[PDB]
Amino acid sequence: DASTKKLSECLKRIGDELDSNME
Amino acid sequence: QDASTKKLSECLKRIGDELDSNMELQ
Amino acid sequence: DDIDASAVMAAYLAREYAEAVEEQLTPRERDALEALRVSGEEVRSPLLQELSNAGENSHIPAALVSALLEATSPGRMVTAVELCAQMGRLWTRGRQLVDFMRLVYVLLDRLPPTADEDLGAWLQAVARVHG
Amino acid sequence: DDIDASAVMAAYLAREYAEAVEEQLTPRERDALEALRVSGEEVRSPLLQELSNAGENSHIPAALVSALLEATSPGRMVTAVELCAQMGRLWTRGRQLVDFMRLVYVLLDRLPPTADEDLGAWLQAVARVH
Ligand SMILES: [Mg+2]
Ligand SMILES: [Mg+2]
Ligand SMILES: [Mg+2]
Ligand SMILES: [Mg+2]
Ligand SMILES: [Mg+2]
Ligand SMILES: [Mg+2]
Ligand SMILES: [Mg+2]
Ligand SMILES: [Mg+2]
Ligand SMILES: [Mg+2]
Ligand SMILES: [Mg+2]
Ligand SMILES: [Mg+2]
Ligand SMILES: [Mg+2]
Ligand SMILES: [Mg+2]
Ligand SMILES: [Mg+2]
Ligand SMILES: [Mg+2]
Ligand SMILES: [Mg+2]
Ligand SMILES: [Mg+2]
Ligand SMILES: [Mg+2]
Ligand SMILES: [Mg+2]
Ligand SMILES: [Mg+2]
Ligand SMILES: [Mg+2]
Ligand SMILES: [Mg+2]
Ligand SMILES: [Mg+2]
Ligand SMILES: [Mg+2]
Ligand SMILES: [Mg+2]
Ligand SMILES: [Mg+2]
Ligand SMILES: [Mg+2]
Ligand SMILES: [Mg+2]
Ligand SMILES: [Mg+2]
Ligand SMILES: [Mg+2]
Ligand SMILES: [Mg+2]
Ligand SMILES: [Mg+2]
Ligand SMILES: [Mg+2]
Ligand SMILES: [Mg+2]
Ligand SMILES: [Mg+2]
Ligand SMILES: [Mg+2]
Ligand SMILES: [Mg+2]
Ligand SMILES: [Mg+2]
Ligand SMILES: [Mg+2]
Ligand SMILES: [Mg+2]
Ligand SMILES: [Mg+2]
Repeated sequence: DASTKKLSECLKRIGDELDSNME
Repeated sequence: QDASTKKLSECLKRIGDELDSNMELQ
Repeated sequence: DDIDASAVMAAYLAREYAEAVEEQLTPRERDALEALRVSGEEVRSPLLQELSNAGENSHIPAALVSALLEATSPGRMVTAVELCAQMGRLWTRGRQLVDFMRLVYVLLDRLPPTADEDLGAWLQAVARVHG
Repeated sequence: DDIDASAVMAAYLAREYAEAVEEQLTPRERDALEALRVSGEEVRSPLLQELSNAGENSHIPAALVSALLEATSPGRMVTAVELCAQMGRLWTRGRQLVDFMRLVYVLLDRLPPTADEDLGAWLQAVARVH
C-alpha cells in the first residue's frame, strides 16, 4: 500500500528524531 | 506420554467440576 | 550485564495492555474480575499439585486447556484460566514468551458462545457468596 | 450476555503476566523498563499525531512495526514498541484480543540480533537525561 509506505516513513522519521534527541 | 496427559486432563476436570459447585455453596 | 530486551518490552506491553483492558471494563465486568481473582486462587494449589502429580512446551498445557473447554462449565473454564496464568509465571523469557501467547490463544479461541452469560451469572454468584 | 468473558479473562491474565515478568526482571532490566516507559511516553504524542493524520486492518500496524524494524536504531525500536502499546489500548475486547498478541509477535520476531546491547546502551543514556 502506498499510503502505508509514506506513513511508516513518517514513523521511521520520528524514530530517528528520538535517536538524535539523545546525543 | 500422551495418555498421561489424558489422565491429567481428567484430574483437572474433576477439580473444575468441584470448583463449579464449591464457589456457589455455603 | 546486558538486558533481555524482549523481556523488558514484554513487561512494558503486558502492563500497559492490562491497564488498558481494565480501564475499558464495564462496572459489572470489573466485579467479575475480582470474583475471577479469588476463584483462581482456590484452584491454584489443587491445580499445581495435580501438575506435579504427573510430569515434573505449549503442547501439553494447550492440550489441557482444550480438554477443560471441551463441551464445559464455569469451574472448568476458570481452571483453564488459572492454568494459563500459572504457565505465564514460568514463561517469562524468550521463546517461552511465544508459548504463552499460543496458550492464551487456545483459551480465548475455544471459549463456548455461552461463556458470556454462564460466567456472568457464575462469577456474580461467587461475588455474592464471597462478600 | 452481561459480561465480555474474554475481556475479563484478558485483564486477569494480562496483569498476572505483567507482574510475573516484572518479578523476574533483573535490577538492570528494571532500570531499562523504567527508561523504556519514559522513552515511549516522549514519542507517544508525535506517534498519535502521525497516526491521526492518516486515520482510517491488523496488517497495517504490523506493516508499520515491520518497516520500523527494517535493518534500525533504538529510536525506531522504541517507536515500534509504543505503536504496539497504543494498538493494545484500542484492541480491548473480543476479536481484537487476537490481533494484539500477533502484533506483539511481529515486534519480537522482527527484532535485530543486536537488540539487547543496542537498547541496553540507549536506555541507559535515557536514564542519564531523565
Ligand atoms: Mg525516514
Ligand atoms: Mg520525537
Ligand atoms: Mg507425554
Ligand atoms: Mg491420572
Ligand atoms: Mg482428582
Ligand atoms: Mg463458599
Ligand atoms: Mg550478560
Ligand atoms: Mg558483561
Ligand atoms: Mg488505563
Ligand atoms: Mg474500569
Ligand atoms: Mg509440554
Ligand atoms: Mg512450538
Ligand atoms: Mg479445544
Ligand atoms: Mg458439555
Ligand atoms: Mg466434557
Ligand atoms: Mg461437564
Ligand atoms: Mg499467578
Ligand atoms: Mg529461547
Ligand atoms: Mg479454533
Ligand atoms: Mg474460531
Ligand atoms: Mg456483583
Ligand atoms: Mg445479549
Ligand atoms: Mg448486555
Ligand atoms: Mg443482558
Ligand atoms: Mg522476566
Ligand atoms: Mg526467570
Ligand atoms: Mg513501566
Ligand atoms: Mg509510556
Ligand atoms: Mg490507518
Ligand atoms: Mg477501520
Ligand atoms: Mg483497525
Ligand atoms: Mg494482506
Ligand atoms: Mg498493509
Ligand atoms: Mg530496506
Ligand atoms: Mg531503512
Ligand atoms: Mg539499516
Ligand atoms: Mg538492523
Ligand atoms: Mg475471533
Ligand atoms: Mg493473527
Ligand atoms: Mg533478540
Ligand atoms: Mg544493555
